[PDB]
Amino acid sequence: QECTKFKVSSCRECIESGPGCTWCQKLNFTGPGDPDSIRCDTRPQLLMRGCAADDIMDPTSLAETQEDQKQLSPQKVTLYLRPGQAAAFNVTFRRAKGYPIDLYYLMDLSYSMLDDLRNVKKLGGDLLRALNEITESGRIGFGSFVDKTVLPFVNTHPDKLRNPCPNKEKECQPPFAFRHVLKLTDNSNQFQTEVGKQLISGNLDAPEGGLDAMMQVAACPEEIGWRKVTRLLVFATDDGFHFAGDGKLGAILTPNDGRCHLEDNLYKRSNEFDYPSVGQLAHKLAENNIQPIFAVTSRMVKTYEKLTEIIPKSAVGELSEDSSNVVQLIKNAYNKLSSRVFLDHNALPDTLKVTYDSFCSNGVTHRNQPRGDCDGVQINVPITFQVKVTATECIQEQSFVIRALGFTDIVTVQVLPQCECRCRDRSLCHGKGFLECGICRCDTGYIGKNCECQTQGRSSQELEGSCRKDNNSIICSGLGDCVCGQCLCHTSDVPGKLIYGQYCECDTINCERYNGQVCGGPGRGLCFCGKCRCHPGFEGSACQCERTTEGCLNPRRVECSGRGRCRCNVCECHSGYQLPLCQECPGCPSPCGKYISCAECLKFEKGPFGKNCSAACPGLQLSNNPVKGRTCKERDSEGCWVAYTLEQQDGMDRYLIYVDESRECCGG
Amino acid sequence: FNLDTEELTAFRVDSAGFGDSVVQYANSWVVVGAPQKITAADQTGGLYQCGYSTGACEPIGLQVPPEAVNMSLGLSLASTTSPSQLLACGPTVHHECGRNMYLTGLCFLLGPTQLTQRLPVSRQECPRQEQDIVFLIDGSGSISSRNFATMMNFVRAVISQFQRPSTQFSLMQFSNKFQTHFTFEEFRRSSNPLSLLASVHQLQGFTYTATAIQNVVHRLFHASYGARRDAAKILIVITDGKKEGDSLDYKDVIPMADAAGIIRYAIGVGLAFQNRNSWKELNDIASKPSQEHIFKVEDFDALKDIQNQLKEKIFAIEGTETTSSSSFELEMAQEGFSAVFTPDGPVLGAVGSFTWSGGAFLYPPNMDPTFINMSQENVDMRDSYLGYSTELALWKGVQSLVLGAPRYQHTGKAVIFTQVSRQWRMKAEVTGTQIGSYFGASLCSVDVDSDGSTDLVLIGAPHYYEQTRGGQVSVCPLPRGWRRWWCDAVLYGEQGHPWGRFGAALTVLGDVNGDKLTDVVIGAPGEEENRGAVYLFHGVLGPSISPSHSQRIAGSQLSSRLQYFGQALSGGQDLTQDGLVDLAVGARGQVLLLRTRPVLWVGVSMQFIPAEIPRSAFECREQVVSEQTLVQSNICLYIDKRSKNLLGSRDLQSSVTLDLALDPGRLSPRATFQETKTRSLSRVRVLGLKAHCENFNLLLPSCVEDSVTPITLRLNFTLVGKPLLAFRNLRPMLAADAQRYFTASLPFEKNCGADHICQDNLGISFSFPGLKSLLVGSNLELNAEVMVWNDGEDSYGTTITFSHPAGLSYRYVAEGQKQGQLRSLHLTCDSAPVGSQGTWSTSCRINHLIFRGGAQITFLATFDVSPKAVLGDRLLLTANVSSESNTPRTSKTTFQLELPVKYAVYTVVSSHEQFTKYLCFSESEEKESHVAMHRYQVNNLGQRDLPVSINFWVPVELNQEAVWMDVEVSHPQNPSLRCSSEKIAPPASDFLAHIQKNPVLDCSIAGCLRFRCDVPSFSVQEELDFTLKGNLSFGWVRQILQKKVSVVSVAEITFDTSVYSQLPGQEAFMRAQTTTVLEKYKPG
Ligand SMILES: *[C@@H]1O[C@H](CO)[C@@H](O[C@@H]2O[C@H](CO)[C@@H](O[C@@H]3O[C@H](CO[C@H]4O[C@H](CO)[C@@H](O)[C@H](O[C@H]5O[C@H](CO)[C@@H](O)[C@H](O)[C@@H]5O)[C@@H]4O)[C@@H](O)[C@H](O[C@H]4O[C@H](CO)[C@@H](O)[C@H](O)[C@@H]4O[C@H]4O[C@H](CO)[C@@H](O)[C@H](O)[C@@H]4O)[C@@H]3O)[C@H](O)[C@H]2NC(C)=O)[C@H](O)[C@H]1NC(C)=O
Ligand SMILES: *[C@@H]1O[C@H](CO)[C@@H](O[C@@H]2O[C@H](CO)[C@@H](O[C@@H]3O[C@H](CO)[C@@H](O)[C@H](O)[C@@H]3O)[C@H](O)[C@H]2NC(C)=O)[C@H](O)[C@H]1NC(C)=O
Ligand SMILES: *[C@@H]1O[C@H](CO)[C@@H](O[C@@H]2O[C@H](CO)[C@@H](O)[C@H](O)[C@H]2NC(C)=O)[C@H](O)[C@H]1NC(C)=O
Ligand SMILES: *[C@@H]1O[C@H](CO)[C@@H](O[C@@H]2O[C@H](CO)[C@@H](O)[C@H](O)[C@H]2NC(C)=O)[C@H](O)[C@H]1NC(C)=O
Ligand SMILES: *[C@@H]1O[C@H](CO)[C@@H](O[C@@H]2O[C@H](CO)[C@@H](O)[C@H](O)[C@H]2NC(C)=O)[C@H](O)[C@H]1NC(C)=O
Ligand SMILES: *[C@@H]1O[C@H](CO)[C@@H](O[C@@H]2O[C@H](CO)[C@@H](O)[C@H](O)[C@H]2NC(C)=O)[C@H](O)[C@H]1NC(C)=O
Ligand SMILES: *[C@@H]1O[C@H](CO)[C@@H](O)[C@H](O)[C@H]1NC(C)=O
Ligand SMILES: [Ca+2]
Ligand SMILES: [Ca+2]
Ligand SMILES: [Ca+2]
Ligand SMILES: [Ca+2]
Ligand SMILES: [Ca+2]
Ligand SMILES: [Cl-]
Ligand SMILES: [Mg+2]
Ligand SMILES: [Mg+2]
Ligand code: NA
Repeated sequence: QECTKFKVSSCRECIESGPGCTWCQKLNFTGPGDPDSIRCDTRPQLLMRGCAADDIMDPTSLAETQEDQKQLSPQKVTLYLRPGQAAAFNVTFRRAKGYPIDLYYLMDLSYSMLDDLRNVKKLGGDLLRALNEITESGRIGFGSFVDKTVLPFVNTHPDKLRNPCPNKEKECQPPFAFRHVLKLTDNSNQFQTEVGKQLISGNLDAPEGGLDAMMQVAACPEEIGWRKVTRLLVFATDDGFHFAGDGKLGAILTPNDGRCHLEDNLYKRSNEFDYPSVGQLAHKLAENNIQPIFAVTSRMVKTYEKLTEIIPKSAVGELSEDSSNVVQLIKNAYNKLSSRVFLDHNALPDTLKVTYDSFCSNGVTHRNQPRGDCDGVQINVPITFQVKVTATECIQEQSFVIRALGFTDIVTVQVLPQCECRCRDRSLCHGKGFLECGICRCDTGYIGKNCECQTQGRSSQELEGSCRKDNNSIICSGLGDCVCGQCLCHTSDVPGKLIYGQYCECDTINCERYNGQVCGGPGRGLCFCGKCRCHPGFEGSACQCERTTEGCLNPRRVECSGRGRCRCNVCECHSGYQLPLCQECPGCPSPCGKYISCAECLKFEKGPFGKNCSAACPGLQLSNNPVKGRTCKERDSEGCWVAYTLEQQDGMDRYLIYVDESRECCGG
Repeated sequence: FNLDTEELTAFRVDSAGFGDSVVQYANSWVVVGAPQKITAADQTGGLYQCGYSTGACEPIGLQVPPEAVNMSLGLSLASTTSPSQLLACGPTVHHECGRNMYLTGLCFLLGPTQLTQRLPVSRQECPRQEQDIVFLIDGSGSISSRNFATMMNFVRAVISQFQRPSTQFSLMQFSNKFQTHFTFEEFRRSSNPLSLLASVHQLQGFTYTATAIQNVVHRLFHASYGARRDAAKILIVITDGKKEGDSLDYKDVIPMADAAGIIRYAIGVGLAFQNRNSWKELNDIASKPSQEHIFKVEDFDALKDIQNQLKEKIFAIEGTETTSSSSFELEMAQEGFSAVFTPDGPVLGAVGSFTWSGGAFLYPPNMDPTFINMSQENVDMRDSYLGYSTELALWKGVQSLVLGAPRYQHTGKAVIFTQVSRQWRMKAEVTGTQIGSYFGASLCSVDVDSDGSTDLVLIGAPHYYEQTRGGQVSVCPLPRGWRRWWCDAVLYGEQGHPWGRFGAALTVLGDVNGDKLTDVVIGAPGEEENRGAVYLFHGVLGPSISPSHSQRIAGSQLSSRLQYFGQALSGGQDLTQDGLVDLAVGARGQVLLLRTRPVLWVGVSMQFIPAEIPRSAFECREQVVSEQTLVQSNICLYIDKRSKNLLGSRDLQSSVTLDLALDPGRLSPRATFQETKTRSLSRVRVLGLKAHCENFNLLLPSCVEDSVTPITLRLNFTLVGKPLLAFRNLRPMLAADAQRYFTASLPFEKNCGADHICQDNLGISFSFPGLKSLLVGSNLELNAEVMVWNDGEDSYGTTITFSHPAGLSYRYVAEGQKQGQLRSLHLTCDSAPVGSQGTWSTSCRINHLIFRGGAQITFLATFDVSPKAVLGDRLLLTANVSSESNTPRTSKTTFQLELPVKYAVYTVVSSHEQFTKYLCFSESEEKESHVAMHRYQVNNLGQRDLPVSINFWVPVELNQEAVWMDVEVSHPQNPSLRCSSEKIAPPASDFLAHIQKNPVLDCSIAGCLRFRCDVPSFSVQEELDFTLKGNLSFGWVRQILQKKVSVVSVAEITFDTSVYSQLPGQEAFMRAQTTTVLEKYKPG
């Protein structure tokens, strides 16, 4: 294929040079004048010069699989990695019909949840029914939260502390951060009676300390009573949430320690710690394999939906204002969790690059992704991820785990390096050096293919002819010393600079510069004699371009609207649409004039575009209600003025048109 | 890199919360807050000032009001050096109003030349209950002089005991005659209310007490008399308790008073209390419970003791509109949560204002405080914590205020405010990307080039979460012109700290490396499991902050006891008396004062005597090892200090270690030092500032193998600055990015003929393939076809040197070894500044190659053109050619070429959506006309400001008959402009023939009116709006013989074509037209 010639003295040095580099071990494959540099080259240029097909040494990346759990297979893989060459193996995911499920229900007791808390009797049976419908063997339990009991979060006046509700209701409860009411239990009647027992509380500001409660639940698996089964946390609220930083208003500067603070089933020291960070909560949830379900009112759905990007295994469901639809919510939310499967890996070194190819039953295929992603995953219908692992170096003894997010089941991957030849005689090499893999490897001080010379010695004439590239060149490029016919390159003491090549004509610092570094620095790629060889995940002449397209797409995954294609994470927008995502074009002409016939077609069913219509107006969608686009008024087929509006949509010249039914004539 | 981590100052105080907030003050102290320290009974928070000489901390004494409960004083600090001032705030003041607990704030303004004052100047008020109080006083004949006088003194007392306009009063004296001395309306309008009581005289007469009460109840408590509906109604009857002559009794009038909700006090005069008849009378008048509403006329404290009342406020908690509750306004404002000094006065952030929508109060000296926030219409701003952070920006001379709102939509955002007229209004906004990231938790204005104007605003998002690292700082440069504010780049700390809280604290340190570019410091108190760290970032031209930090300081690096190192920052002042700026860093229970070290720069010049090795030196007439040749080496070091404000002795002692190497990396070195008899030598000397030179003798062997490549001498050094004894052993250090390896070359004479010194002529020439001119902004690169030739003897080490202004820069492009010959030429280049300042030189050196006789070489040199290039109208590129052998030169063959330069701009004019589309007129309206408008808008969509002229072409006549009457061009928005008119007669032709082709009246056949509106400066993203408004007549249409005709106006943009070029391909958009259609009709 392709081979950069970096170090050619050895076989391993040849293999390390590039993945397309191969080695010839045939003795006396070299001509009398030919160097040993021709021993290392690609396969098309090796066999062609007369090298045998059998004695060509070409290590190749290999994946060993031992399959001999149920969901995630294979359960163990050992990789043999060659630098630059990718090894690939398949991981299979089969969604089971049923798992045991622990359902913990975090209940908001703030005064704003008054009407949701009038349904507590029904809530007991509903939550039980929801769990029974998604599980054959499940446990249930719950806890309650309001907010931190300091100002401004809570009115700390003695009177308001015993009755925080704004109205005068006898059945009220003093504010509290978080209370663990019932440990996960199989007792149904205990759950029902304890849930209905709960009273309404209240506090001052709208967002609540729910993140506090969720952090404590995730940090106390003992007191909550989690099993090693599927863990579900249902979070129900009508408003937003405090997070880290907000505590400063109550003079609270000490970070959440992610540790369990439960005294008598209470978060007593809540006024001593700040609210948890969102990332702080996300980590603790994934660490204990807890999939939270956010049961929020319609008002708060779009907000909590933003969380699912930080917390991969979570789901949002729209909660009725009375918390009556909780069952239908939980089942849909659980199915949403289970119908999507993520395949990720833990910590890697800089020398290991892993990407996934997702093959879904969904009818969608993803390739070259940092994480396995399949939506619409069905029960008993197996999906297969293809894992491609590449090493940039000859690596040490390492092992990492590939895991399906939301499940304790793992895939253990052992990583073994494949850099050597295992090829496929003494006193040969006419001196000191010992023969190795088709050539003599000389000792220190001695050098030559048959070790017939020494660096310090005669170094005569006529052999200096092979030290010149051509008649106009300086001997050994002036960057090396001619010894025994070959070139021994000079050693420059500069960070990263090495001179190599048959005539010492190549170096490692002369290439294109990105940012301020050559080839984008050691992060993006390395430089080899004029050309930049990029690391996996990078490409370009200066390794300036990045492969991912996440920077080109909008949150709705539109990919530079429909008016630009992505290159190097920069949307290349045709026409006059501007950056970043090509939504708007400020200096475009007005579209109004040319859609008058289409406007007359859609609304009034006449003009040149009657029966013509759907075929003649592909990019126009009609709205019988006013739209938020640009105003237009033109003369139709019979001369009357037709008013209409154009709201542009994603794509090439596609608009949402609203036409007024009232035309304007001089009649009328 | 020059932050001192060894010699250091650490302040420790036992007080709770010490180090939570720090600030440098008056170039003397580090002021440190300890918000959680209990200083007294129901008081928290303490201040400390910390000195460098003393190395200890002393508390700052402040008279704290008893009204200020648990302020958490020192939670936020601020200072300025205009006049040296300190601001220390306690934003958690607990204020008890009724059974509600309020959370306000209190700040203290300190200064050496001023007395300590407080902000806000007034104590927070509790909601007072409105009460309409009516005095009804007995002026009957039974009341006698002093008794009446005492009654009036009672009135004077009570009125003085109640605040306005919470309480307001009304006075009616009664007898058998009634007189209302003042009503609630009159009282409300009074400057001095107590002046109304001076005129009151007794009426004598009888005593109609019952009827008087009825009169009062029926009249004085009406809105027409100035009474308030929501106010508590109070009636104070002052009588001697003997009612004589009244045809009414209290049984008749009091039930009505009770139904009206009127609280009634019976104040007794004289014998009123002892007599049984009088006592019952007082009981009937007074409300229940009776004894609580009856008092002596002598008791002036009677009422006050009962009420100085508050109206209880029911809060709309958790956004609940129901429960008949009022909404949050300034109750939970927490004034002083953040603070900054501005030229017009100090600014205090108020996070809790209006359902935590936030904002900030400006407190101008000797004026009414103004409140800065988002408009009421912005409901989304609720619970956004605007004013969590506060920073001052200066766009030029304009005073701008930046407020952070880290909770806005759970993602956070920052808003800039400026003053228009006397009103504070939003100018720009910028929003965070990740939810929970707390975008806008910290702000920092940076003046990178130190011109006095803010170039850039750093915005902290401490809780930004990536899987590997945590915390993020956005670099948000203040937008030029009408451009939108957005974040140009982002800054990160080192990886491995997912909750490192990078960006929790920001500060400007000043220029520490002497590149005249302001540098900043970002704190990361959560790194290494809450041990903390601090980052130093350099400033960069074209104002941005460097992506990578110059220095990182971990808390663990300094001490094992450090926690939350970097939670608070403050730099820019010199507190160690050395002239260099110092940084104050906060930590848990500690505050550290780090100092910056003086930076040195070392220049190197190396030359040989002789400059080239004579051919006599190397020639083997045998005795193969023979007398060596001598070459003298002159090495000069130049040491100047980069830190210019360093106080002390002018000379800085420094220990310099030299390492010399002859032909390094070579098997056989072709020279040796006479001193060491090898190719290596070392010198250790102590040098002062500026120049120092030394000579080294080189020995060249009698015979050598390689006489082609020049002998190289490599010098590299280390520098350890001697400690300044005056500043606690402060050590000068070399710049981190300084070049340490220097190389001189010693060339050999070349042998051409027999004893014939080589002579090479070298010529250079280059053209610009493809373009005759350069359009800056549209041409991002410039290719030159460069040809060099040698018509003589061979030249070794041939070099080509380009010279050009700053806007241009050489770019190595790589596409080679394709099938065929891309193998030909190899080059090595580097770019460096040359001249006084402003010009640059890139020298490309051709090695591997012996440049032989007659042969010539050509290649493609590519230069990058900056879209912000300052080239002017002409660009000059010069190319010098030279070789290893230094010929006498000055033989010209130094080529230069100048190139025409224009500047790319993008301007567009367009027809607005809102204009007169058509006019319908009947056959009998020939005499009539109607108003018609044509609107255009002009936009600058380019990257460059420029002067423009907009021309308008309006048809006003057809064959001397009026078409468009009294056309006036208006620009209501942005009006400071001009518009000149020029009548234009049309080129004559058959107008009927022209109309017949297409029913259009344009400037070709009609008399036109040409408007010219000059714009001195058309800013980027600026939108101009013009309107052509006049009366459109129907009479002229009669000549045309068409039922409908189109009237067309034309707008066109023009500018200096010699200096500017419209963005290629967009020339068409510099012209626009609008059409009004006249259409006739009969009845159907
Ligand atoms: C940024 O800060 C600004 C302030 O600088 C905030 O804007 C303020 O918001 C408050 C409360 O939302 C407003 O107070 C209310 O004022 C009502 C009367 O308005 C008139 O007086 C004020 C006095 O300053 C003037 O400013 C007003 O100016 C008007 O003209 C301008 C210019 O055109 C307009 O833009 C304004 O919109 C105004 O129209 C007026 O002259 C008053 O009725 C109201 O009183 C009720 O609410 C308070 C609690 O807040 C109770 O104590 C009180 O008793 C009333 O509540 C009872 O009655 C209602 C009746 O329905 C019941 O529903 C209740 O339950 C309860 O029983 C209040 O005092 C203030 O006017 C306004 N100022 C401005 C300049 O807009 C912004 O909100 C803030 N930004 C954000 C994003 O919040
Ligand atoms: C201002 O801050 C001080 C210092 O924190 C507050 O003092 C504290 O006052 C509360 C009053 O409720 C004390 O709480 C009490 O504690 C005992 C046992 O802990 C409990 O049984 C009682 O029922 C009561 O809740 C608290 O001990 C006390 N702290 C100290 C250190 O003395 C003060 O209350 C604050 N002022 C306001 C107006 O909030
Ligand atoms: C892992 O599974 C995928 C399934 O797609 C394999 O890719 C297929 O390879 C076969 C031949 O081996 C082709 O006929 C298919 O068209 C491929 N599928 C796709 C979608 O490209 C892949 O080879 C498997 N890898 C291993 C190591 O077993
Ligand atoms: C809809 O039908 C109309 C006519 O029935 C088509 O428009 C014609 O396009 C041809 C193109 O060569 C012109 O020569 C005609 O003059 C047009 N007709 C009219 C009435 O103007 C149109 O192409 C059809 N559209 C589709 C999608 O089939
Ligand atoms: C001049 O440069 C040489 C080469 O880098 C320096 O010597 C090296 O010192 C480093 C540590 O500082 C060692 O790791 C290398 O092995 C050394 N190289 C050699 C060839 O010994 C030398 O210190 C420099 N001298 C000065 C004064 O800066
Ligand atoms: C310019 O046109 C306006 C109409 O836009 C004229 O205003 C009308 O004047 C007549 C008087 O002859 C009134 O009867 C109409 O009611 C007016 N219309 C409106 C909308 O106000 C105006 O008179 C014209 N100006 C001139 C100089 O003729
Ligand atoms: C000409 O090029 C030489 C390069 O050797 C440079 O030193 C010199 O300054 C140049 N002269 C001008 C005028 O740029
Ligand atoms: Ca709350
Ligand atoms: Ca609800
Ligand atoms: Ca500036
Ligand atoms: Ca600097
Ligand atoms: Ca200092
Ligand atoms: Cl009387
Ligand atoms: Mg609530
Ligand atoms: Mg009397
Ligand atoms: Na509030």
